[PDB]
Amino acid sequence: GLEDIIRKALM
Amino acid sequence: QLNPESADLRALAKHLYDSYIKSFPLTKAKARAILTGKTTDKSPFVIYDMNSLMMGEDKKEVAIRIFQGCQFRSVEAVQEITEYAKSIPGFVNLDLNDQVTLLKYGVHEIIYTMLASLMNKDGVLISEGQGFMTREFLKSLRKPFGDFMEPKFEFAVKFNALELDDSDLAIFIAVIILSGDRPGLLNVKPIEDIQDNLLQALELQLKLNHPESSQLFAKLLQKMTDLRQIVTEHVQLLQVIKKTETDMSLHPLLQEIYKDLY
Ligand SMILES: *c1ccc([N+](=O)[O-])cc1C(=O)Nc1ccccc1
Repeated sequence: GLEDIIRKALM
Repeated sequence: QLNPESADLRALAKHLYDSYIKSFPLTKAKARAILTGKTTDKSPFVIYDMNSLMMGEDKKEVAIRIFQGCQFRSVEAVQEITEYAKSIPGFVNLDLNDQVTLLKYGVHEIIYTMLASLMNKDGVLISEGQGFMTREFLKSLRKPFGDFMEPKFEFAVKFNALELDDSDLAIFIAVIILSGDRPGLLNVKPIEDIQDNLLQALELQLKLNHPESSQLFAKLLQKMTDLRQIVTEHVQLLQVIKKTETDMSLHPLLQEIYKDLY
């Protein structure tokens, strides 16, 4: 869940 | 001493500070102004016991839902930290997987660094600065809740005694993010190359900003050691919770307050 949030924020 | 290389480090410090201010609306200076009673713009209500808790009404085991809630409320902080990391020269050129790994460990340590700004030896700001939950009231709560926050207060009092400002914290946080010892990192060298430059910028910043503190640079690096242990202590907390046989009911207002913590 956290990794997903970070990946989306890095877009 | 003032030469092209040092000017470049001052320019990096300024770049990071400017990005820090743009990324993080909750700065240390704002928090300390509230804690020292400087802001008369709706001063925070103090919650120090069960009675004042109820007077303060201005807000799937219990502990697990607390953690679910604080992790959800931390999404915005994670997004802010990620935005900040994009401003660190060289970060977005790293392998994407390593960027994710760096942030997935770094965000918790940065959240605790910023939580320290909201803390003094008496308690912690909550409800976006509208409330102040006392340290001893938190510590008095029934197990396992009473042990949740105390190690973070112990850290915060010592950390705050370093008297870092937001200029300092901007670089310190960048150093945290560029930690080359995170598990699962693919290409460690380009990370350490960035961190080494950030460490040079931090060394110079602390010399210029903290004449009173010999070994502040080392003392601050030791704090990175204390931040990791606070994060890893959450694994132990989860085991304590699962083995708790005693009642773990908690007042709904206390659950809501804990969801504002970390
Ligand atoms: C959220 C709210 C309160 C607490 N607490 O009082 O200990 C903890 C959390 C939480 O989930 N913290 C956390 C998450 C992930 C990694 C480290 C710490």
